[PDB]
Amino acid sequence: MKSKLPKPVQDLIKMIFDVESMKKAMVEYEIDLQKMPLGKLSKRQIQAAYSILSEVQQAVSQGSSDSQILDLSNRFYTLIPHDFGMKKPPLLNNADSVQAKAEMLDNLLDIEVAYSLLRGGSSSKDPIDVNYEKLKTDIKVVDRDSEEAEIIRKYVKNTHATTHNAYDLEVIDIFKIEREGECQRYKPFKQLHNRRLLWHGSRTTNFAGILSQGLRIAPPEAPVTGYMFGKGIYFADMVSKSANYCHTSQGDPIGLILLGEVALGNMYELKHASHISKLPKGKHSVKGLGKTTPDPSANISLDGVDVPLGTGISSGVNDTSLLYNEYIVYDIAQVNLKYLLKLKFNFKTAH
Ligand SMILES: Oc1nc(-c2ccc(C(F)(F)F)cc2)nc2c1CSCC2
Repeated sequence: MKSKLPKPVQDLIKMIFDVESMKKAMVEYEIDLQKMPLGKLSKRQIQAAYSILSEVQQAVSQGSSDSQILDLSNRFYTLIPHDFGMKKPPLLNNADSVQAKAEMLDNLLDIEVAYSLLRGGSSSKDPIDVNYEKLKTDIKVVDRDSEEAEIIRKYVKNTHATTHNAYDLEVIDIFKIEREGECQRYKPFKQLHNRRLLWHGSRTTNFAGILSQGLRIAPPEAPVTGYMFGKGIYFADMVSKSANYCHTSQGDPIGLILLGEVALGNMYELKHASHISKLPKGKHSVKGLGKTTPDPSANISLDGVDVPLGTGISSGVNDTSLLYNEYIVYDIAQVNLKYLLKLKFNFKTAH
């Protein structure tokens, strides 16, 4: 039965559930699709690989022998078979190598979730309607000329800096999203002070799982050292910072970005990386202090939530490894997803 969903909603389902995009990502990661096809991927496979990366991180830091490190590296590549052609598999003997593999396993996890979702379940109704229902998310189109659309376009326009200006962002569609059960889950944290409407950028191959299971934290098996501020949910107050996580190109210039209401409370303000396991007593989030911050005078309050749509101005900071701020929560319930944007990247050089 022909779908009654708006074309921009239909086209979003087609995007996030594309199997060719999924396989394209695995190939980019240099995974052997003969030994490890899409359907062979398991949660237990990725969790076991995470455990080996933590074993590697421990081995390196506890002064293990090169043979022990190589054996561990070989175990990883046995579990997630890669195809390097003439090249040899990169030795997982340093922290950078494990951060690369942790990032990959993060992205593979959502690909497993998308494909398992897509292949699972049940006829006589459009497969787009079937797949919209699987997301357990109400996806509404926000009108181009609405007040909220004007606020979101101002947020994108003003929070787009010159350092990242190797592209221009063009907002194609704005979706008002609400995941089944997320409001009730967030209610205890709706109480907390310092709630902000922040950005979360991710690969398009990650949004089926993001809409289905929400924004998650890396599992306990994952190395805490494989993430800058530990295993939490990362956000940005400047669209350009998050837009760099959209993994777009000349070939595919369309990305997906999120606007989430994040209950931050007391922020553990830091200038340099910290591998947070447990947050300090009295703190509810981390604020990675950046050199540039949106103008605090220009802050707006859409639905009681602070929208830091201020134009990029310099902050006090001074001794920091961050150009732009970042916010991190360590409870998946501290996030309430509000909007999903479909962005066009108009790539061009600028000096
Ligand atoms: O907006 C952002 N998104 C992500 C982000 C992208 C992909 C993934 C995943 F590993 F693929 F699940 C996780 C987090 N990270 C950051 C920011 C803005 S603050 C800097 C870090």
